[PDB]
Amino acid sequence: QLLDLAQKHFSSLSGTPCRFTGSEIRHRDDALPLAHVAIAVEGPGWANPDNVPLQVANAIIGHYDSTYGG
Amino acid sequence: GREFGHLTRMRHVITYSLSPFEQRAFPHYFTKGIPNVLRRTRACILRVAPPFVVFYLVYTWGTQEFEKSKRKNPAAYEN
Repeated sequence: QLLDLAQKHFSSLSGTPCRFTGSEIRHRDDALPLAHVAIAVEGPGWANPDNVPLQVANAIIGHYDSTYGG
Repeated sequence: GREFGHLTRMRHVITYSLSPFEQRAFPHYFTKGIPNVLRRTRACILRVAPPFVVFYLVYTWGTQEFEKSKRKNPAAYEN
């Protein structure tokens, strides 16, 4: 059903590897109550298998919030 | 007391940096360094050198005058 609907409606339709740079941006603003920090490294692409173990690695580091009961 | 975190209050200042492994340790060392050295030398040569030039003049005169003093005086041995 979806395929025939697409053929009905969507038939009338038309037929740069980025460079990771180690750097920093510091927006110093002492008026803000809390400091936000985000630190990253060059990761893999979507098709790279290494995405699977790396997520596991992140799962080991985990996440925390002040409202967590753990 | 004196630690990063409470030294001063600064707002709305954005700083951009680069990894030391992404940049050259000697960027334009001579193309821009040499003109900069000349600028710094020119700004200071008329405030540092003149006092030392006076010392050299005094040093030369003192050395010469001391030599002349030890030299024989012909008039003293006249008659």
